Amino acid sequence: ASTVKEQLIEKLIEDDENSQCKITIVGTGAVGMACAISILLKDLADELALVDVAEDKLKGEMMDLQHGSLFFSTSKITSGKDYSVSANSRIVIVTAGARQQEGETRLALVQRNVAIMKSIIPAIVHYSPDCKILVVSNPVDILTYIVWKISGLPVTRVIGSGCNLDSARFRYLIGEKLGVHPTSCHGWIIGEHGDSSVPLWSGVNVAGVALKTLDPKLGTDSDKEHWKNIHKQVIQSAYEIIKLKGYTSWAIGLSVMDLVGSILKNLRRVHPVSTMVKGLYGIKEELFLSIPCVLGRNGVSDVVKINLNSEEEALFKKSAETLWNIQKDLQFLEH
Amino acid sequence: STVKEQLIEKLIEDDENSQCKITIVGTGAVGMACAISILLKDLADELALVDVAEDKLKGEMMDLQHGSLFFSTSKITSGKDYSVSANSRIVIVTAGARQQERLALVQRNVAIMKSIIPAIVHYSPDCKILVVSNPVDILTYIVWKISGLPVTRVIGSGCNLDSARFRYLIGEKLGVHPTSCHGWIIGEHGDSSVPLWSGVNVAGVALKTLDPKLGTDSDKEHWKNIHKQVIQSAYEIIKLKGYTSWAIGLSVMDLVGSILKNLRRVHPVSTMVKGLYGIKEELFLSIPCVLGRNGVSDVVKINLNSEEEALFKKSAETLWNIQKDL
Amino acid sequence: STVKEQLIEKLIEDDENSQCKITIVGTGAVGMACAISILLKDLADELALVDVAEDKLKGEMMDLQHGSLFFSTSKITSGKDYSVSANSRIVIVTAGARQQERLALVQRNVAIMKSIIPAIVHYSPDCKILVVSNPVDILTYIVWKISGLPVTRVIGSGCNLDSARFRYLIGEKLGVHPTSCHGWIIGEHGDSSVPLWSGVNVAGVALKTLDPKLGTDSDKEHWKNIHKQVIQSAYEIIKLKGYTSWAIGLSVMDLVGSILKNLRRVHPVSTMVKGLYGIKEELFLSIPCVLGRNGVSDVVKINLNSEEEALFKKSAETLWNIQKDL
Amino acid sequence: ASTVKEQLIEKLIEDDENSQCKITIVGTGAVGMACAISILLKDLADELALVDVAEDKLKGEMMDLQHGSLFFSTSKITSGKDYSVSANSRIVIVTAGARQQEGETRLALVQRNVAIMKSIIPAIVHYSPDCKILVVSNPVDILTYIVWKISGLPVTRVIGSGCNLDSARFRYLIGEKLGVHPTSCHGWIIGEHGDSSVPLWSGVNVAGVALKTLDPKLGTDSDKEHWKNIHKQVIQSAYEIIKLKGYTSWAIGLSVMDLVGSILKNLRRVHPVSTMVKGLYGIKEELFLSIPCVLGRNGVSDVVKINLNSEEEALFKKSAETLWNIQKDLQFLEH
Ligand SMILES: NC(=O)c1ccc[n+]([C@@H]2O[C@H](COP(=O)([O-])OP(=O)(O)OC[C@H]3O[C@@H](n4cnc5c(N)ncnc54)[C@H](O)[C@@H]3O)[C@@H](O)[C@H]2O)c1
Ligand SMILES: NC(=O)c1ccc[n+]([C@@H]2O[C@H](COP(=O)([O-])OP(=O)(O)OC[C@H]3O[C@@H](n4cnc5c(N)ncnc54)[C@H](O)[C@@H]3O)[C@@H](O)[C@H]2O)c1
Ligand SMILES: NC(=O)c1ccc[n+]([C@@H]2O[C@H](COP(=O)([O-])OP(=O)(O)OC[C@H]3O[C@@H](n4cnc5c(N)ncnc54)[C@H](O)[C@@H]3O)[C@@H](O)[C@H]2O)c1
Ligand SMILES: NC(=O)c1ccc[n+]([C@@H]2O[C@H](COP(=O)([O-])OP(=O)(O)OC[C@H]3O[C@@H](n4cnc5c(N)ncnc54)[C@H](O)[C@@H]3O)[C@@H](O)[C@H]2O)c1
Ligand SMILES: CCNC(=O)C(=O)O
Ligand SMILES: CCNC(=O)C(=O)O
Ligand SMILES: CCNC(=O)C(=O)O
Ligand SMILES: CCNC(=O)C(=O)O
Repeated sequence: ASTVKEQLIEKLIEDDENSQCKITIVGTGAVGMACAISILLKDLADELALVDVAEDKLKGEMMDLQHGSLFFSTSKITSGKDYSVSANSRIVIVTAGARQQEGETRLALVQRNVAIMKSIIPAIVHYSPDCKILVVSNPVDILTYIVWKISGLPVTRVIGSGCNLDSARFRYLIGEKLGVHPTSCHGWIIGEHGDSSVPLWSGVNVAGVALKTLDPKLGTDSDKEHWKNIHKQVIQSAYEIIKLKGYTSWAIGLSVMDLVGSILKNLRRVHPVSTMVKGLYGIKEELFLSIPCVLGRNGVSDVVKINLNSEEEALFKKSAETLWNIQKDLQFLEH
Repeated sequence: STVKEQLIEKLIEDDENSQCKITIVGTGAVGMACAISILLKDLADELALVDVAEDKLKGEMMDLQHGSLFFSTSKITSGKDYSVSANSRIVIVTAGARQQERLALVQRNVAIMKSIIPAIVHYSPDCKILVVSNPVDILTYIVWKISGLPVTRVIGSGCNLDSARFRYLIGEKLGVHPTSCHGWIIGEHGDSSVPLWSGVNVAGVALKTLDPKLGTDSDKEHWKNIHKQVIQSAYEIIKLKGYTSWAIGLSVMDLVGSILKNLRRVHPVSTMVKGLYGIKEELFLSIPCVLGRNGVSDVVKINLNSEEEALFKKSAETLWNIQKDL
Repeated sequence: STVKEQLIEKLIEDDENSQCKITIVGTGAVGMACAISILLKDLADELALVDVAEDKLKGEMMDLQHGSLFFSTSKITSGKDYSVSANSRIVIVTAGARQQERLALVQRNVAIMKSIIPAIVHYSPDCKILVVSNPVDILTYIVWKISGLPVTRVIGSGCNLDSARFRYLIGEKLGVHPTSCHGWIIGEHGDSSVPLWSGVNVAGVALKTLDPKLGTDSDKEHWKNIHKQVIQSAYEIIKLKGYTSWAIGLSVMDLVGSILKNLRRVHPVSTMVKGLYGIKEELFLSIPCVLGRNGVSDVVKINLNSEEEALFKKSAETLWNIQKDL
Repeated sequence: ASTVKEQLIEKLIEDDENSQCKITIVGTGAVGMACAISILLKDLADELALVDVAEDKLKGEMMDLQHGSLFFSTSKITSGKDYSVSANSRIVIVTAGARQQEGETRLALVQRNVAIMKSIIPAIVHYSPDCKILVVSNPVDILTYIVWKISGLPVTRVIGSGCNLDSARFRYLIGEKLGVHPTSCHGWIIGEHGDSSVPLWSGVNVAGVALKTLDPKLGTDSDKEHWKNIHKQVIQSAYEIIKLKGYTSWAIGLSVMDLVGSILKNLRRVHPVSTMVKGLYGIKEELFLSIPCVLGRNGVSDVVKINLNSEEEALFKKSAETLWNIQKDLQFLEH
């Protein structure tokens, strides 16, 4: 009855601070905050927690987000170097690490980001046992495997951002060619995210009309329309953005926001994300690559068995062998 | 081997543990107004509908499900048995007969609460119950005593809608969006609602500061008719259209959002006010409460002035004497 | 001096040039289902309602305006005179009697179009007209000839809703969200709709690839009953609830979004198909069109197979012979 | 009948490329793209055009946004150094320039950003004559004046982002103190954006309850609750974010997104933005400061006459004199 808060507000219950739709982002770099602002403007999280080892930059990014509290609906934004703020997250998004491509890349950086996951995954899983881990850092297909091993979590709950973006890039350029919104051009990229992704031209379609129906040479070099160069631009428009601005952040953030929605809302949408493919498309080793997956509140609940044709399945398996030896290429350093 | 078997390899058994479920009880005008508003704001992972009119309930539910491709709610269910309402975070009660705040009809809707509230709480023990049916301040009290739940988790839609009307009419008079015109209606949802001209303001400027007879009959601008309209707009609508659906659906959707997202926003909703403004009995009336994931976590203590407190305490007793008649 | 005069200094005269206005004609079940769906997706700066039922029209409009504080549309207006519909970018026609695709009732709704479409186009010369009333493929043609507008700017809601049902039922059978199950219904909105099992697919996998008798009576899985349901779901709903409102409102809101935001998405909507699939006369039927800020800017040329083309051309003639009867 | 597009799509009309809700952002730095991603995830624009003089960074930021096309609804994203892409914008957002505070700041940077506006405003106004210009670059109250003079546009159509963010910061910290969502704490900052802003404690309230009603010493030093230090933190939490992360981007972007919504949707909401205040609160010179303004499709249609008390009006007028001489401090360099 002396202070303003006491005079104006009668507390009836002690407020809960155990959110029930909570998101932690680990790594508040370009990709991390792109994820953050996108998750915030779509109101996909009750509480958003941020983790990083740059204690100063982490505190600054969090305050900047907080000062926008009036303009979105996430009611609690927190941060800290100790993973206790991670506690009881529905989804933990891992964005930490150096910037690099996949497949053909220097092991020093591949191993550096592997070291980062060894540091964080044990804690992340301790404080959020029932969470799904959504791996974004690159090489994404390899770190998702690494995380899954360290975490000891079910394979269904450890997911790589994979080719969700690749397919979005794919659908954007198809749309430009045809003059149609990407939401209406349908086309799938699978396998490795980045340099050696596999386009499945058999399925590229509009309104159910296979495009290779209209152009039997779609995706071959013989094609006089040069549709295959779309796939090469899918791959290299990424490289080009890095050249021109130095990194990629905006589209991946939207891609993560796409996946986070499907998981939390339990939509059971199909997305090309990285899951473990042993026992699928003739794969007999334990490795992670992108295939079409049904995504729900429990992570990957089902997967789609696209019947790959001989050319597609060959590249898929080649890429699978690539990652396999690189997964083997970290084990031999961790003697 | 089926298409599904050949197309889709099951990896885990999909859960029916909806982490953000909502049930609406009574799929009438107000019920499905709430339903569609909740659906287009993606505030629920699962939406369950319950009614005694089996045929209407199934038609409503199917009509909603056919629109699944245009919203994000993944599961819509219906049923006369309250098992389908299990594990809702919020149950919105809109069942009843169209009414106001004669007693034959008040008991008619009290009969309904006595038969639904037990099964509702049984299947969703941690839920919040948002009472919309009228008399809302009465039935919220009835529902609370039936449920045996904490007082902070039974909430009447109350004067959220009253205040939304109050601000719309203040906005038209001033030429400003209702969001930027602030004003409060508390007490009864209905004919004895209490306007707080004390705090009616734009940009922090108390309006009565600029016209000190604001809200009196003396007033030359006659702002007190905006309150008369707050009350008579509802009656007018009911004469012209037959009922009220859209605004109250929106008001419910507003409250549901503060609760589920635990925003801790202040809304004028019906809670039990024993201990405030010299209220000595157990009755529910709208006052400014802080809404979060547990319902009312805090209430605001507005120091009602000479005349405001009078009608609030009158508004209060009107109800208390309607309640005691069993 | 008033509160407004003392509070607010006018700097310019506020314009009534709504740059994103929408009119709904016919504030019935379907009319106001469209209305609330448009309002909660913030697709219109101004929403205008027109009807012959003055009293209902004013009650509906007021009930919407009282919710102004919960959505972003700044102005809601009504009126029996079509002047209030002036300068809409889209006019959605939902007026008429509940019907199907007897002729006494078809002429009944044609009587309506003849009396509204002239005033509509007069006041909104650059608008798109989205026809929802049934028979939709018929009335879209009627409206087009009355309006004198380009064919690309008169559009029937058509089989957007049909296809949304098609995908919902394919999704329940497979356990996948309707957005990820792709399938197309074209031709008549109603009983003679044509399913294109050719292109029904998930993740690009043609479903008939996995079960080559997909969509036949021979089929052991009996997928052809999902199409029967697409048609009979509507009838079922009408028997149980009395009418259909929510899904079609959502489908209209989907189309309105592609148009206003000029997204160039492909929807199966009713356009005039003279020249395609050997259609020789002027009739409207649903096929995949690209929707943008001018309505239909492009149409997709699906090479209908042996049997599909047959029923589409049959579906087509059914209508042409209903039209010629004045 | 040979190519896929010809075979699959029959063009009936030539597609329009004259958007009718278009936004140009000038300056694709931290603030510019924060604005961009926020405008995109709220679907406030049919078309979004980007302008900058860093041709490479501009091209990269635009492609990155484009690759997310599948996840939002803005159907055309464009960029270019030539202001023809600005053409027929409803709103042009100016985010270009060096980073600096207001009032007490080095003239070399104030003049540098003044030079930038001289370069762009003539073109911007040539290609979008009926547009509103929303000025974000700092010092914001001075550049908004500068822009308005150069543009020759009506005063109602040239708006500074001003204290919309300041008030959001203000409402966020009030909310923390009281444990209430900022949307429900109401409190206004006006005048200079940044170092010398004026808090109006007379109006700070919850549910219509003035807080100084409950604490007559609210906002004085004598206050045992030290509510005034909230205002000092409003001011210096900005400084602190710059120290910790190097700049501010996220909250201002959300603040601009707030204002863009009110303008395009013609909401007629009241926001504290910078308009020209000559003839208001005793001001007799031509200068720009933030007061509560009604914002609609035509810019500032009305303004609110808060009756400032003697202490408030004194600081408002002092700050007004500050900007006045600095507006005079650029004229004497532009001999
Ligand atoms: N999957 C995709 O499609 C995709 C797309 C773009 C980028 N990425 C990638 O993911 C990463 C992010 O790129 P950025 O541009 O955001 O990087 P960035 O340099 O901007 O910073 C990311 C953060 O990682 C943090 N970090 C390092 N060790 C940590 C630890 N032990 N705990 C917590 N945080 C730690 C750093 O402090 C740093 O702030 C890169 O590997 C990049 O290649 C992937
Ligand atoms: N608080 C407010 O601001 C506000 C505003 C408007 C209306 N309302 C009111 O709330 C209610 C809704 O009115 P309506 O317009 O929806 O009426 P309505 O007749 O259209 O439908 C209400 C439904 O309740 C159902 N019902 C009755 N007993 C039931 C039971 N035991 N279990 C399940 N369902 C049952 C009926 O089958 C009916 O469909 C009325 O009491 C009305 O006065 C309140
Ligand atoms: N295309 C589809 O997918 C689809 C789906 C469902 C229903 N519909 C249909 O569209 C219409 C809507 O049905 P409802 O359920 O809305 O019926 P309803 O009776 O509830 O209301 C329709 C309104 O039209 C009005 N009206 C009649 N003549 C008018 C005129 N000259 N000017 C203005 N208003 C006029 C009436 O006053 C009435 O309120 C029906 O024809 C129905 O069959 C189409
Ligand atoms: N009003 C507020 O509340 C507020 C808040 C934060 C920052 N800001 C400010 O606004 C600016 C943006 O800060 P940043 O962090 O985004 O800067 P930044 O360094 O990230 O880059 C902004 C862009 O300005 C561009 N530019 C320079 N000359 C140009 C010209 N002639 N035409 C087009 N573009 C040109 C540059 O190329 C640069 O990319 C700074 O002045 C900063 O202080 C204001
Ligand atoms: C740097 C690795 N990431 C990419 O190449 C991408 O943006 O897809
Ligand atoms: C049934 C009574 N309802 C009302 O008065 C209202 O809609 O506010
Ligand atoms: C009035 C007929 N309507 C329908 O069949 C439908 O709703 O699809
Ligand atoms: C650098 C100038 N801008 C600020 O201080 C702010 O973020 O308000």
